[PDB]
Amino acid sequence: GRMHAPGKGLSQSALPYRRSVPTWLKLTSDDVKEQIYKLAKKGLTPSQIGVILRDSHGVAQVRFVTGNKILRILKSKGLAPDLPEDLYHLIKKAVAVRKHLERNRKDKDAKFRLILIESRIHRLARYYKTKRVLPPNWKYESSTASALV
Amino acid sequence: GKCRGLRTARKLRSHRRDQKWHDKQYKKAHLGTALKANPFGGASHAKGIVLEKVGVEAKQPNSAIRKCVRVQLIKNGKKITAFVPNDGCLNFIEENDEVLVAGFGRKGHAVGDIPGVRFKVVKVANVSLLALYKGKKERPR
Amino acid sequence: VRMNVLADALKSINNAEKRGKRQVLIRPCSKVIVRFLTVMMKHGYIGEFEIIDDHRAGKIVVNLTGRLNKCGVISPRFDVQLKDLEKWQNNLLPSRQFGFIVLTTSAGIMDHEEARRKHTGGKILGFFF
RNA sequence: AUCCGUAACUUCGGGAUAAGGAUUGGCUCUAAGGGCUGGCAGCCGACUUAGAACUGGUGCGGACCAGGGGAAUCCGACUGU
RNA sequence: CACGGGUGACGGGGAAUCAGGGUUCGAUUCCGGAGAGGGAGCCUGAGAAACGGCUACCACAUCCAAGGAAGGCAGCAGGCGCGCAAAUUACCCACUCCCGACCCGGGGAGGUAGUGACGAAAAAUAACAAUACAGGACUCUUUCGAGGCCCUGUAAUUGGAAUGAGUCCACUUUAAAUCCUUUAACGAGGAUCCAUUGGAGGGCAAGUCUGGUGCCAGCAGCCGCGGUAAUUCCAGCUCCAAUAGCGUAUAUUAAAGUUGCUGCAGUUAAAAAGCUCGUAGUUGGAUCUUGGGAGCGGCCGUCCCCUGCUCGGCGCCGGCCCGAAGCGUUUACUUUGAAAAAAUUAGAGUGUUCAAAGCAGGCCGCCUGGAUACCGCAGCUAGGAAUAAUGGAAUAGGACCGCGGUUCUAUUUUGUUGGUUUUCGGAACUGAGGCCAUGAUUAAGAGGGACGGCCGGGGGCAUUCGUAUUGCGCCGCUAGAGGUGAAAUUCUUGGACCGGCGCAAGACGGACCAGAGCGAAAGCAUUUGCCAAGAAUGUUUUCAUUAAUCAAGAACGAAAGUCGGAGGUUCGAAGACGAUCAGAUACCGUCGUAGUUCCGACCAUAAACGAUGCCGACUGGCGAUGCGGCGGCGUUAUUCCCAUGACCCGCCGGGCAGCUUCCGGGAAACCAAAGUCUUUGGGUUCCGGGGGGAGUAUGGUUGCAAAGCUGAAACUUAAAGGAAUUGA
RNA sequence: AAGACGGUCGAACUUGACUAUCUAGAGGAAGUAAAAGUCGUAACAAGGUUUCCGUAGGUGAACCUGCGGAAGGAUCAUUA
RNA sequence: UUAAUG
Ligand SMILES: [Mg+2]
Ligand SMILES: [Mg+2]
Ligand SMILES: [Mg+2]
Ligand SMILES: [Mg+2]
Ligand SMILES: [Mg+2]
Ligand SMILES: [Mg+2]
Ligand SMILES: [Mg+2]
Ligand SMILES: [Mg+2]
Ligand SMILES: [Mg+2]
Ligand SMILES: [Mg+2]
Ligand SMILES: [Mg+2]
Ligand SMILES: [Mg+2]
Ligand SMILES: [Mg+2]
Ligand SMILES: [Mg+2]
Ligand SMILES: [Mg+2]
Ligand SMILES: [Mg+2]
Ligand SMILES: [Mg+2]
Ligand SMILES: [Mg+2]
Ligand SMILES: [Mg+2]
Ligand SMILES: [Mg+2]
Ligand SMILES: [Mg+2]
Ligand SMILES: [Mg+2]
Ligand SMILES: [Mg+2]
Ligand SMILES: [Mg+2]
Ligand SMILES: [Mg+2]
Ligand SMILES: [Mg+2]
Ligand SMILES: [Mg+2]
Ligand SMILES: [Mg+2]
Ligand SMILES: [Mg+2]
Ligand SMILES: [Mg+2]
Ligand SMILES: [Mg+2]
Ligand SMILES: [Mg+2]
Ligand SMILES: [Mg+2]
Ligand SMILES: [Mg+2]
Ligand SMILES: [Mg+2]
Ligand SMILES: [Mg+2]
Ligand SMILES: [Mg+2]
Ligand SMILES: [Mg+2]
Ligand SMILES: [Mg+2]
Ligand SMILES: [Mg+2]
Ligand SMILES: [Mg+2]
Ligand SMILES: [Mg+2]
Ligand SMILES: [Mg+2]
Ligand SMILES: [Mg+2]
Ligand SMILES: [Mg+2]
Ligand SMILES: [Mg+2]
Ligand SMILES: [Mg+2]
Ligand SMILES: [Mg+2]
Repeated sequence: GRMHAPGKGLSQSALPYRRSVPTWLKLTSDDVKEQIYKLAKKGLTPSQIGVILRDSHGVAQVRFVTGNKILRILKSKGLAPDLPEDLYHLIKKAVAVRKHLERNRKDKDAKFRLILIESRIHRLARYYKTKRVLPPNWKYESSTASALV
Repeated sequence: GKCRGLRTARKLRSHRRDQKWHDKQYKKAHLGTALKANPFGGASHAKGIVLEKVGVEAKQPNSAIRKCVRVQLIKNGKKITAFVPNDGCLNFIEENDEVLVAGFGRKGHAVGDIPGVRFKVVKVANVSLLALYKGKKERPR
Repeated sequence: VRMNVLADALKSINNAEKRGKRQVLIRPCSKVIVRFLTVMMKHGYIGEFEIIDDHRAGKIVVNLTGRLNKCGVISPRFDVQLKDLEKWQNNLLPSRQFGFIVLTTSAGIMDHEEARRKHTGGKILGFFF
């Protein structure tokens, strides 16, 4: 079951049993890390970094080839953002829906969806407060949320 | 139970404590409204002064004239249509006499053919109506 | 969501015993489930099982006989002393001749008879007979 | 004037200084509320507020200034003419 | 769940009902607290805010010469009142102790008697023999009948044999008595020395007996009985239940699986908030220690070992063994031990003649007992680490084995007196190293997010189209047109209705339209454009438990209704008229206001329904449909082929569904969930406890109002209701 | 020793406020229980206008009507 | 079309 939806969808990735690196992949772990450094220096979310790596370079799992995962490597070098990417996209979606309501106040369905997005933002906000990657004095304020894209 | 957690004791106890008040016997026993409405006031017997004798018509199919007494209590002053149990025992009860009044066994409820009578008469002027019916004792005159 | 994995697996094998399957696939593999299956094995209600170990929550395939009448579960994990275990086996087992109530102890997961042998109470797992 | 406290009703804004109480004099103190110069030091200027003691034949907003109040009914909303 | 309120609440050990769980009570002899009519204050004294101590005020009350004095029985007896409700104005310090100057005195504490059917234990009201009879195991007899080695009962038939209950001398008992036990003498055949309390239709054991009454009296806790043949009233006889006890009234427990932790239900009997978010509360995926060795018995069972770092002797040749002390994440959980007042409960022993009881007692001075178990919850302690929490090291301010400097310093030491600086050790700060296998479990058919192609009467804004309507203008011909079961109210030579061409504004979005789709629900259907969102699928993406249900709170919420503006074509509450009817203030027809249409604010109510809360797992198939993805003979379009649309056959995820049967359930109708329920426990909210009164009163809160939320009691009733069968 | 000023504890009296229980009351408006009462027939069969829910108006009265739902309806169905 | 009551 979904969180804020009655759907019961079963569609996600099925990682294989074998954690070993394949024979054809001659790309070393340092070369994979330098490609991750180049993509993060160009400016790209780690999800899209992993997508571009499994499309173009033919490396499916960074965790299987290298030692660490992608946002962990960005944290180890210093390319990670201030707040995580799922919270970032939820804040961006909330700003978009709030601008939509400001243009059209009558949209009660988008108002309900805005309340749902706010609830998911506050759930991830208290979760990252408990995990201590965000400061405890951080607070989602919709008047100041728009400047963060 | 519905909530089967390991530490739901206050939830189960508060839910049962709320739902006991919807029982008929529990609420009648634990509120003072029924005890205030009871003319005995949590008593099994009560003495009272006869003031008049009433012929009460009966209910549906059974059709008769029951014999009751307008008893005014001493401990409260309330008025009770007390019932004269046995045959021919209304003549033993005279006006302005102290009679003992008890229940009828349905715990404050009208019983059978008689509408609106909950209580009955046991003794008449410190002489029991059972002995007056059997013929053992005599009315003191 | 999935709260009690052990209760889900035992209700699955109970439905499999009621329908009459020779073997059933229960989907998660927990240590409590594996020790429960070995406790049923040492008394002989079920056959010899196996687990399928991926690097995830593994699976379990249990060969089933027809000796298992009902496999039950007691949720949550109530504490059971040696004084109260007689009342537990009175009101949960069908007889004092057969039937077993397994409960986890300090020595390990073991049934009520071995709990009486080793003199150790503990939290209840379920029942099987 | 200061300290309490303030009801029915209501258009929740009011009623309301509602209603009902206590104190108020003089004298002698204490505490708090600040500037200029070189968490400290020096030099100065202001009226208030709070508290205590003593005392006068219980007298003290001692003259003057200065709302009687409460519960209801009818009419007009009101301010105004 | 503070604070406030109520208690017909002193608290506890404990009492009753009890399967296991609980529920109710506890003023009451033991422990602790409070008080002496209501408060307040004090002397004395170690100890009092004491009241059989004082000092004031209030209530009550005594004497008086009118100035004044004196009181505190919720102590023992007793009196009044209050009551449904409760004892003698007795004897004694002899038992138990208490106090005093104490072996001596005092004790209404206490002991013993008087009342006592609160209650508990034991327990008389007869038994035997002989006659008549009525029968049963034998013998005999076809049955009828008969003999008694064996019987069993009945009958105001007879007979002695035995005893109390009472009477009563005498001991004994006791401070003196009373009662019990003992004991002479009396004392029993209708052993009149007479056992009652309720009932006899069913529940519930026990007369279709007799007489009277005739829906009257009355019986009846429930159903019911009595209306002139009463198995139910009133009397007699008989029988039944208990037996010195029984009935009645009230509180309470089991019954009640009708409060449901064990262990109730929520489609139709009473029931799931209209739906969604959501904090407390509750529940939370998998994963970190396997095994090996020695000894015994017949591959199995069982016991032992697999922690680390100051003080002394089986002691031995700086090292080894053993014992003692101290520190080694924290709990929840389990076991033992201590500390847990007695009285009570279970229970050892013991012939109070038995028993309830008591702690006694038994042997020819002695022998002995007066145990033990339990004592919830919390606190202490020592074993265990399976289960549930809890952390380590991730800007490496991390452990480990060592080093070099700065400051301070217990002091051993220079034969004994003093300073300074070092060797050597302890505390703090600080620099260069060596090493960890150096350190981050997996990515849940959990969830969140990114991305790809979709998909959809989902939502909002703007635009556009379609007809029909009603009204107007013009033209043509007309006496009818509307409307009804039938007529009329209505229009109509002032041209109604109809046909044709235009104009008008407001609606509505047919047929396509389906047991099809989307949306949390309410709901959503002309075309195009813009904006934000969403399910499912695809994924060898990312985060790594971030999750589920949710008091308080919050968003949306049909239609109707309310407040403002706009517009009002049709329909149409109210209202008017014509029909029908005995009557219509209704159904029918003609008009017709609010409303129905748009925008901005309220209202938060529906048969808001699937009368079925949400998430998760499992147990049968069949043909489909919708979306997305994948595979495979072949037709049809682009046309000139690859590759994409339309078809055909399959596979998978869930989305609304349907059909089928002994899964299984339910009272059945029926349901693949309403199943996995007495073989009862996956997690979490709301809600029901017979029917009315009543969703009513009152209190609070919201709203402009209508009304919305919460929400009783008194009183009344023995039924109300659900499913299914057969008649009508 | 008596007595006096002051302080403290503070009984008690009066006034005012709050809160709890009981109760009088003209008149109004409900429920329950009889009945050999009056008027109509709302509902149960398509109860003769199918029934019921929500929301408004009106009428002696059950009730009637408007708008939106539901079948607990008399339809599980109506054809290219 | 009308058709209410016991
Ligand atoms: Mg949720
Ligand atoms: Mg006023
Ligand atoms: Mg007036
Ligand atoms: Mg004026
Ligand atoms: Mg009290
Ligand atoms: Mg009390
Ligand atoms: Mg007590
Ligand atoms: Mg005292
Ligand atoms: Mg007294
Ligand atoms: Mg005193
Ligand atoms: Mg006294
Ligand atoms: Mg005393
Ligand atoms: Mg008595
Ligand atoms: Mg003595
Ligand atoms: Mg003496
Ligand atoms: Mg005494
Ligand atoms: Mg006798
Ligand atoms: Mg009789
Ligand atoms: Mg009977
Ligand atoms: Mg019988
Ligand atoms: Mg009878
Ligand atoms: Mg009970
Ligand atoms: Mg029971
Ligand atoms: Mg029930
Ligand atoms: Mg219902
Ligand atoms: Mg619902
Ligand atoms: Mg776990
Ligand atoms: Mg004890
Ligand atoms: Mg159309
Ligand atoms: Mg709520
Ligand atoms: Mg509306
Ligand atoms: Mg409207
Ligand atoms: Mg309007
Ligand atoms: Mg019309
Ligand atoms: Mg008319
Ligand atoms: Mg009409
Ligand atoms: Mg509702
Ligand atoms: Mg409902
Ligand atoms: Mg159950
Ligand atoms: Mg009820
Ligand atoms: Mg009856
Ligand atoms: Mg119903
Ligand atoms: Mg019809
Ligand atoms: Mg009718
Ligand atoms: Mg009709
Ligand atoms: Mg009808
Ligand atoms: Mg109907
Ligand atoms: Mg009308």
